[PDB]
Parts: sequence; structure tokens; C-alpha cells
Amino acid sequence: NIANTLMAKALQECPNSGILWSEAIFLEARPQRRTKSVDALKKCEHDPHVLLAVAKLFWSQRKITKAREWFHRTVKIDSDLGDAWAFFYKFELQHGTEEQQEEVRKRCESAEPRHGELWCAVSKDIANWQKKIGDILRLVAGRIKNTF
Amino acid sequence: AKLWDSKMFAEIMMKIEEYISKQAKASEVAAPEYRVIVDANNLTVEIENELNIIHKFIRDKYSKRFPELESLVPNALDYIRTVKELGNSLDKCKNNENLQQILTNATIMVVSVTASTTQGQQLSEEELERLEEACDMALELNASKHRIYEYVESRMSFIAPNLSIIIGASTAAKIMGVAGGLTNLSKMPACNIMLLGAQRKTLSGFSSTSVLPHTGYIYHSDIVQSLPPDLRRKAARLVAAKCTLAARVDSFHESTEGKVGYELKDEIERKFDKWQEPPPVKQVKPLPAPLDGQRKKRGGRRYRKMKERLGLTEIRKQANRMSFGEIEEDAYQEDLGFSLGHLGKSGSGRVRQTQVNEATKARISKTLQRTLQKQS
Amino acid sequence: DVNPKAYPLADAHLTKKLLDLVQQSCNYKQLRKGANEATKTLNRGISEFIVMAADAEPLEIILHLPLLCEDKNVPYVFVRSKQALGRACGVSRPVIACSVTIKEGSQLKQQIQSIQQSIERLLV
Amino acid sequence: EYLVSPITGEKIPASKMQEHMRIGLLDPRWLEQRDRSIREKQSDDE
Amino acid sequence: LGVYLTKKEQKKLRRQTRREAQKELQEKVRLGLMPPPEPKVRISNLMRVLGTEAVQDPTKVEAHVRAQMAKRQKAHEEANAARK
Amino acid sequence: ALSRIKRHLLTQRAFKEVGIEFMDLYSHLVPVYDVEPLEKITDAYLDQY
Amino acid sequence: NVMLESRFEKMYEKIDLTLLNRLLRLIVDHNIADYMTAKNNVVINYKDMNHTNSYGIIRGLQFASFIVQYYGLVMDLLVLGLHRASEMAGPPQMPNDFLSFQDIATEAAHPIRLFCRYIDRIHIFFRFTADEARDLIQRYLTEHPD
Amino acid sequence: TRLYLKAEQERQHNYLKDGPYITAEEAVAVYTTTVHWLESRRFSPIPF
Repeated sequence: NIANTLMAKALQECPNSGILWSEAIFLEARPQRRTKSVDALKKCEHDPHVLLAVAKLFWSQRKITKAREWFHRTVKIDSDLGDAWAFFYKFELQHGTEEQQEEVRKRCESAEPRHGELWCAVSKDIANWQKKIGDILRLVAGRIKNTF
Repeated sequence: AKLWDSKMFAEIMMKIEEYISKQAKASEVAAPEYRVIVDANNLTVEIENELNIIHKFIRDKYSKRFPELESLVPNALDYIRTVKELGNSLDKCKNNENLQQILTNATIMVVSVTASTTQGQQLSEEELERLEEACDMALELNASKHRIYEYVESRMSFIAPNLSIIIGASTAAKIMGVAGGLTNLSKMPACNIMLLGAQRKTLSGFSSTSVLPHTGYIYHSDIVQSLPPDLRRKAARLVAAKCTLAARVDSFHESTEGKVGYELKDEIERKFDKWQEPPPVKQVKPLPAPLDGQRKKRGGRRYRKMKERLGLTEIRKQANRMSFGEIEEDAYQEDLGFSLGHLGKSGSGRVRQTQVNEATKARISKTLQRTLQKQS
Repeated sequence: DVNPKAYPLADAHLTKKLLDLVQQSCNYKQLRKGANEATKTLNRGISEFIVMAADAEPLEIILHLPLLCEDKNVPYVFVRSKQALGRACGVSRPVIACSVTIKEGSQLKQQIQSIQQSIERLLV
Repeated sequence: EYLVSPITGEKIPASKMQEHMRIGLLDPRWLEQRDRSIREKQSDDE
Repeated sequence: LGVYLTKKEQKKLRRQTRREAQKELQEKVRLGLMPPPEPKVRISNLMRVLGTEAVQDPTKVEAHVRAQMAKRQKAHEEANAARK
Repeated sequence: ALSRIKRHLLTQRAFKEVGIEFMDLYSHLVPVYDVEPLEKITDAYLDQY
Repeated sequence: NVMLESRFEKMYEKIDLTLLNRLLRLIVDHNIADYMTAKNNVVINYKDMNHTNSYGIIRGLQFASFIVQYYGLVMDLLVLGLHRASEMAGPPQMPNDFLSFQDIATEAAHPIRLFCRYIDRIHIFFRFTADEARDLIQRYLTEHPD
Repeated sequence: TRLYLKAEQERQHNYLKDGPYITAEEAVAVYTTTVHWLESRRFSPIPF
């Protein structure tokens, strides 16, 4: 309940926050997520976190085609942001086809036009920053010291 | 997997909180009863969520066997019972006596038709055992939910006295269970309580009205079901509103005897009587006498417009002129009694074609325009 | 007085400004009448404050709103006569609870904020 | 209480307030229509 | 405290006042205290109100109708100025 | 009109009451059905398509 | 050569809505089929009395004729039998005329030589050899002695 | 008309109370026959 009060205060004082709004969806109960939260949330902003949250909600309702379409829209609207590639691959593994999962994984290749900062997106969203995270990455000297 | 983790969590919860509820129930057969009631009314939501997880996993597994039963059977518990009674055996679909008690005859026909020519492959033994244990655990949790709802019905006299007075005790227990608690239900708007437990029944070719959508547990309560169908939906709304008030009282523990309950139920009965009251006596208007003399009627812009609308148009004036002697072939096979007269006929005195008076254009009413704008 | 439980009760001076603001919001369609609409707005997170009446025989029918306000961090205030509140709301029927809603770039903003401050100055 | 009628400008108690409004703006042609209704009712023959 | 009124009551009060004023003017005309109202004539309304007489002397008719229009307009303006 | 037709096809499931009358042919009573024009246009277009 | 002309006695009023919806989804987009089937389920009103038409179809719908025709086609598959239907319709790439056969062999293969349906009046024209007629008579009389 | 509409009301009520008169196996046979016919004719479903 105190977490809900804090989230409501944060939304009131810091609107247009894609990550905060998406995580507020996860605070809200399932009967109250799609009915009221997601609509006003989409009205507020169209962040890649917004589209990722909509796709995740559809996947949680097992709306496979709707979730896939929203994931495609998320990919088109922004790349290497929000670490949505991991969620898309998980959805493909658990709901999509094996060939579809392989195609999704291949499209997540680290390249300047698409998924250039995929590791950076994972660090920013899935909290992949670590002392050995930079060492695992190619940029041992720079990334390890810049990141936590 | 997800099924194993959900089953382990459900068993852990049942070994402690459900056991505490069982001891509390058996005691009446400093640890007050309030915490037991609250933990039970949270356990209902916990088991509903874990049953949703189980139903999702069962859907994912059975999509290989039968990728269509999800749309055909919307209810989660009905889905679980259906897959339990079907399994890999889809030829069993014919004349299932067990399917009758779960699914209505309207949808058993549809599921049999779909399974006749479905593309779902037959599951292997590992999928069969996984699905069977999932269904067994799901039905066990459903039985636990039924027992805890029986407990809440028994405790209705203590938890929500006024709200138990307004409606049926079983309905009260069900609505608090689906809402998440007395406090959770009391915080909900009245227009939302009546939507509690409104399963998305699929129309099997029938109209949406046959489905009776946007109908909740309050709509199926004792008092609401005792009304004619045309008076049902409205009644539900009223009850819901009053039910909300009861919660907004019961959540603060006021009128534990139920005085607010009576003060609301009597007015509910009064509203029902008023709605069902016999129509009053209405005198019939005698036919007005025939008119004679002159009655002064004004002229002006409205009179000019009405005269233009109802006046004889040039094409209409030329229509009812029929040429003498010169016979015209009837161009309307469907009716010989219709002719254009001089309109289009030789000797009409018009070298050019008679244009259309747009003052006689056909247009919709104001209320029809309003309805069209609403339906847009 | 009549409702001793209404701890955050506004004085005679504050009630006039409150009702004037409610009427102005109704002119701008920034007002939601009734407890259910206030609860809906609070859940949607679009309201800014709630003006409620202290005269209601099943008084607890409004008591759910303050706690939810503490859940959503929204000021609330009590008023003496429900009929006056309803008249300010633009409805002849008595109204026991009303809410004021946020609109993007609303002209009422400052006035809203001012009244908000007063409520925080009224609390204890 | 004491409230000023928005249509009359007189100090009136709030207890009758709403009722004071309902019979405050009552249109006299409603009285005329009721009078003609009762006259035509008494003008009927068995 | 001052009390507001709903839009329905505002409309009903305005309608009642307007109907009262119209009935007052009509019954003043009934009793002879007021001359019967003249038709409101504009340029478009000219040939409809004074059609049978505008052919007698069109320029005088134009002057009369323009004088009536200007009288209404100047009455409105002087009411505004006095209200200023 | 086409947009309204598509919206009614996609969403409309409940309809208004349709009247019934009977033509008497002195041998049998043929049913005649009265449907609202708003739905009638949609049904006519659907039949043609 | 034996002719049978008859009609489906209550094909209008004995069409199930669920079966009709399923069969229409086979030929048209499921949204359209659901819309049509739900349109056939509306309230029938007259004066002071109204009811809910849930079993039968409503012949007054503009598209209803199509429904009936489609339903009649299904009835044909029950009467003709799919193979014989394919023998009369012909190959899907080269359909035959109203009353014509690709060759004499398929014409003489089956007893049902001609068949038309109209709206509800089915006219069937069989040709029978002596042995086939005798076998049919014996099979009929086995369960219906006279 | 009143008599026929009363009969229709009774018929609809009987259908609702006793359920559909078409059995599952008969419906399956009909639907399978239609599917076979449509597949054999290379028929494409009508698009929206």
C-alpha cells in the first residue's frame, strides 16, 4: 500500500515518465490494468516502455497476435531502448514459433541502425550493470569504469 | 516449470493460511477472527491469480492439442474442466454426458464441430501427464475456493451485516471474494461492483442480448432475479448502488445490527414496487368535432417554407398531365398503373428537360440526425 | 457542529470560495459530481481535490473517499450543507461529494492551487 | 439556515430551500392549464 | 451564503421573464396604450412588406426602410451607451 | 455510409425490434418483416457484396 | 426413369443458429458470419406482443436469401452425396452447365441423373436399371413390409 | 396473426428450454460434408 502511495505521488509529480508508468501498470491489479491504467498511459505518452508494457500485458492475457503486433510496433518506434528484445525473445520462445524466435533473435543483432545499444538497453532496464559486466563486454577499459 | 512453481506456492499457502481458516471454522463448529477473515478474503484473490496462471499454462499446453477451445470456452475454470474431460481424446466429443454439466448445449455443439476438423496434433505422454496434474491441482484449488466461500458465507453475519442483509449471503461472499476484500469492495465505484464476476460469454451465433453481457453476480442475486427481464438490468444497477453504500458502511463497522441494511432494503423494495406498479387510469381523448367557418392561420417565413415543401413542383405538375389520343407504352413492368404522363412524352411543350426542384429533397429528421451523430 | 466527525471542515469564509470554484469548474466542465465519479477520477489519477458534504445520514458512504485520497495524495475538504454543494455543482438534487479534474493548460490552475494550499493550511 | 433566493432576493431558510426553488419559478400558465383541465373535466357528460 | 442555480433553472427564469414581457407588450397593445407593432423591414424584406407600394415611388420606400433599420440600430447603440 | 456499414459489421451485435405482419393469400399467411432503415442499408449492402 | 419432386417442409423455421454460424464461417469472414447470425436473432414485434426469435431464421432480412441458398446447398450435399455432387458440378477448374455432364460415363455411373433445388423445391430425376430398382424395392420393403 | 405469434412464442420457449434439436454428431456430419465440398471445389472464403 505504501508502494502504491509512493507510485501515485511519483506519477502526480513526475508525469510523462514511461518507465514509471509501465511499472505502475505492474503495481495495478489485473482487473484494473487494461481497463483504466493502460488507456490513460497511452494517452500520456508513447514511450517504447509504453508499447513494451502493452505487449507484455497482452502476452499475460495470451493475446498472441496482438502482442506480436505491439512488439513489432515497439521495435519500429525505438531500437536498443528499454531492453524489449529480451521480452520479445521470451514471448517467442514461450508463445511464438521456433523459426519466429530465431528470426526475432537475429533481428536483435548489435548494429548501428538496430539494437546498437542492446547491452546498454539491458543495463538501463534489466539492471545489467556490474563490475564484471564491462569486462564481459568488449570495451573493458571504458565501459567497466563508466558503468557500475 | 511455471505449473510446478505455482502448485508449490499454492500448497505452501494452503498448508498455513487455509489450515488456519480450517481451524477457525472448526472452532465454532488473542488472535481474533478478523485476521482470519481478512487472510481468507485475500487468499481468494491469491488462489484466483494462481488459477489464472494455471489456466494460462493449460492453454499454452493444449494449444498444441486444440488451438481453438480458448475462444470457444472463455471461462478459465470451464476451460480446465473441459480439457480434463477431453484430454488428448477428441473423438470423445460425441454425446459426452459429462460435458453437459460443464458446458451449455450451445457450445458443446460448437466444440464438437471444431474438433471434427481441427489441425491440433495429439499430445504425447509427457504433455498428457503434465496437463493432467495441472488440471487436478486446478480443480483442487477450485474446491478450496468453494470451501473458503462457504466459510465467508458463514461469517457474513459478522463481516458485512448490512451488505449481507441487502443481498444474498452467497452473493455477498462471492462479490467480496472477487473484489479482494471488504475494504477493496468498499473503495470501488457503484458502477463497477455490478460488473464483478461478469464472464465474457461468447455469442454462439446468437445476439449479444441473449448472452446478457455486462451482467455480474449482483444481476444474478436473489432479489434481482425476482423481476421481469425488461426490469432486470435497471434493478441490478439500483441494487449495486445500495450494495456499495452497505460496503461503505460495513467497511467502517457501523450499524452492526443492520439498521442501515433495513433502511436500504426497504427503499429498494419501494423502488421495485414503484417500477412494477400498475399503470394509472388515463382517459381517452374524444375525436375532435368537424371544423367549419374560418380559422386564422399566420403567414411568414415558416409558411413560405412549408408551402415550398408541399407545393406542386414543375416536374410533378408535368407528371400528372396525360396526352390525349397518343398512347404510350408502359415502361414499368412491375406495375401498369404508373406512368410519367407528359414527363418524357412527346408534345409536352418542353424542349429542354424539366429540372429537379431541390426544395423537395428528402432529408432525415432532427432526432434521426442526432442518433446518426451518436452512432458515428 | 452537526457532524463532529468531519475534522477537516471548512469555515464559512472558505465555503464561499469553494463553491465559487466548483461552479467555475462546472462552467469549464472540470467537475465530476457524485461519490462514484470522484472515486473513478481518483483511481484514474486525474483529480486534484475532492469537496464533500458533512450532512448524510449514512455518512460513511463518503468516508471511503478520504482514505483513498490519502492513498492517492489528494486533498479533501468537508462542507456543511449538501444542497448548497449541489447547487454549486449545477444540480438541483443534493450532492454529497464532488471532485475537480485536471485538464491540460487549464485556466483555473492558479485558483485550484490556491484552494489546494488552503486545504493543507486547514489540516491540523 | 438562511439563504438568499437567487430569483427573489429574500432571506429564506435552507430546510425549505430546494422546495422554495421548485414552487419559486412555477409558471402561472401551468395554473392556467390546470384550470382549463379541471374545467374540461367538469365539462364532460356521462 | 449566496446560492447558485442550475442551467435548467436559468433557462426557465429567462424564458419566463421574456414571456412576461411579451405578454405585457401584447396586452398593452390590447388596451390601446401602445400602437400596434410595425413589421420589421430590411432590404430583403422590402419587396415582401412594401411590394405593392414600392412600385409607386421606390426611393421613398428605400429611405423609409433604411430609416427604420437605422432607428433600430441607433436604439441599440444608445442603449449600450447609456449602459456604459 | 460505407464506414458506418463496416462499423456495424465489426461491432454491432444487438439490434432494434423488427415488426412482423402477414400477407393473406387466402391459402397461407406469408410473413413480412419490417426492419429499421439504418440496419436495412447495411443488410442490403452485405447481401449485394 | 423415376422423378421425385418435394420440398423441405420447414427449412426456414428449422435452421439452428449455431450450425448456420459455423457453416457461414466456412465461406465468409467470421465477423460477417457472426453479424448475420446475430441479425437473425432479434426481437419480433407485433402490436402489443413480442418474442425473441432464437431458433428460426427471419426471411425478411435482405441477406437472408443468400443464407437460405447456402443452406440449401448443404442440403444438396446430403441428398446428392459429395462424390455425385462433384460428378454433376464437374471439376472446379471446368464446371459444367446447369444440366450437362463431362461425359456419358459419369452420367450413367449413378442413378441420380438430374437434380435442381430452386429455393426449397427439390426436383430429382433418377434412372434405374431393373436390378437396381428391384434391390431398392427389396431394401425398402425389408423395413416396411406391406 | 395473434394465434401464429402465440405458437411461435411457445416454439421459441420450447427450443430454449429443451436446447437445440440438432445433435452434436449430426452437426459434425453436416459440417464435415460442407468442409469436404468446399475443399474439393478449391473455394476461397469471402473476405471482409
